[PDB]
Amino acid sequence: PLTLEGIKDRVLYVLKLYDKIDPEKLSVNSHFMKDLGLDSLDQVEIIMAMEDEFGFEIPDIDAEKLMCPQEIVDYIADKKDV
Amino acid sequence: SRGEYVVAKLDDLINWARRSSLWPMTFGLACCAVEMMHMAAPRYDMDRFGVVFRASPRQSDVMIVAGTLTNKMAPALRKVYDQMPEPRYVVSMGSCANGGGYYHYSYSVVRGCDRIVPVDIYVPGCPPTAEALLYGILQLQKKIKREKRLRIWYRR
Amino acid sequence: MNLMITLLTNFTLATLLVTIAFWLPQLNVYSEKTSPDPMGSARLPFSMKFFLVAITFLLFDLEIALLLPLPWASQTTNLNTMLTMALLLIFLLAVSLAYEWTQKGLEWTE
Amino acid sequence: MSLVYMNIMMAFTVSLTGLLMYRSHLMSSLLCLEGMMLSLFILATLMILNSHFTLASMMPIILLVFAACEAALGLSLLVMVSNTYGTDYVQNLNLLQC
Amino acid sequence: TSVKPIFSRDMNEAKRRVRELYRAWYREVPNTVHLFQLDISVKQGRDKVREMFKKNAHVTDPRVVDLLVIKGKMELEETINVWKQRTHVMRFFHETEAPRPKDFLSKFYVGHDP
Ligand SMILES: C=C(C)[C@H]1Cc2c(ccc3c2O[C@@H]2COc4cc(OC)c(OC)cc4[C@@H]2C3=O)O1
Ligand code: SF4
Repeated sequence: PLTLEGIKDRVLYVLKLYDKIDPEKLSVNSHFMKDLGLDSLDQVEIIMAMEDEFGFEIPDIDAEKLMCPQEIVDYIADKKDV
Repeated sequence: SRGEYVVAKLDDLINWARRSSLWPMTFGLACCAVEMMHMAAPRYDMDRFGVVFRASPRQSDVMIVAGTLTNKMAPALRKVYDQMPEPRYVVSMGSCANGGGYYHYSYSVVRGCDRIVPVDIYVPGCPPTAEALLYGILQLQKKIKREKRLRIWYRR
Repeated sequence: MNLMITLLTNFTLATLLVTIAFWLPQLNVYSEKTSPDPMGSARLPFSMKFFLVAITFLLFDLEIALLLPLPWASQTTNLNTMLTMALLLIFLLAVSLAYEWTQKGLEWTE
Repeated sequence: MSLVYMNIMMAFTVSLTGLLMYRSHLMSSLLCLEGMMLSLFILATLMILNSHFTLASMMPIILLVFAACEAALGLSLLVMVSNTYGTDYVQNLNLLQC
Repeated sequence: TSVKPIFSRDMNEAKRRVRELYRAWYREVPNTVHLFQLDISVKQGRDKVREMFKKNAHVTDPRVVDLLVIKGKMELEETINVWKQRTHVMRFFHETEAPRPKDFLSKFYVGHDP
């Protein structure tokens, strides 16, 4: 929450705690639907795990457009300072 | 022998105390509760048999299922029955509590409260009269009169 | 001494009947049951008004504690002073009740 | 001197050390304060009766009345604290550190 | 074919309302396991919520999924408010119901239902 690299590593740590994802194919630009092969509800509970760890609410309209960890860390960085 | 005569007289004593101090809960459900009120009314008068209505089910001795049991209230009935200390008794009053009654084929009716609670006396009617409900209570008193608890405790 | 014997006997009879009530029907084994309320699980909210009527009881009980030696104080040789202070203490209990009245303290448990 | 006075003073100092060492609760602090008052009541009564000093027989009633009003004041302060924080825990009462 | 909508103009706003209902159920599962003191876990309850949401995953009508959202919110409010008992929550977990014969041969063995 202080530095951008810690926020990116914490995004990846929330994702690697999420046991459905294969951690081998996980990257920063990995796509949930076609690379990770995840359902939509899997992405929704990923967003709620991001709120469980990062502690700020995300509306539904700008959580549907977050299809990679890079978009998630860009949305976190846009709602914070870094 | 001596010990068997002792446990026989103690069985008669405790069964006398249990049959002559029945405390039912004031738990009505439907039309049968009106005739159960008439069995509390001055003519038939449960109170002269040692039979008083109590509001909390903790100080109650017999659960009179007087009325139709629905699906929405069957866990409430089972929880009320589970709040009773033992020995507790169940009297099923009327046709809907007995087997489902006039609403037997309904989507929302439990087809007899004996699917839920262990019924000891099945009092039949629609509603059974206050004289008939008091007959069922007297038959429950005869049933408690012939329980053999300490005889079986001695002979087990 | 006789008071202590009577207290001990009454306390002994109470504890004896409680022992009979918690161990003679607990000779039963009956059945291993589980047993799995208006408020369900939430915390009991504090009532300011029940606490205020308890404090009003405590303060009037202290005023009673001042009033209790009056049947002995009627025997005094300073009777004008005693009647003055007795009427003044009952008057102060009445003025405490009047201030509890007019400032809405006796409301919804009046 | 008299042996029972040692016990009443030691009960006063035990209730003191209970008050002078908080654990968690503020009600326990009020109970230690009123245990101090209780020991003071007993000790005053034993002195005033052993002296046959008649006029001070009204003094323990005055001690009891004034310190019960003091206890009611403290209970009201506790009630306002527990209305603010939900509990009467003393670790909630540290906003005046800064 | 021009009908009157319920809340959603098209399927995108419909999927938005479905997604917010799923967020509410996902947040509500651990509180439901605690305050009903269930013998299930949180992951198992969330898998049942996922199973009940994926049971209706094929509807492409806005009005039908709006009514599914409305009924899911009724289930939700009856779960948040303590109105259901333990039984009304455990009816989603058909535990006393024995697992039925699945293939052809076992249903042939046990009876006449296809
Ligand atoms: C307490 C005594 C002496 C009488 C009155 C009484 C009973 C037994 C049961 C009940 C009861 O009265 C209460 C209040 O009135 C009705 C009226 C009802 O219907 C008109 C009704 O239907 C289920 C239920 C009830 C209560 C009920 O369960 O015995
Ligand atoms: S058995 Fe009949 S008369 Fe009796 S409560 Fe049921 S519906 Fe009413």
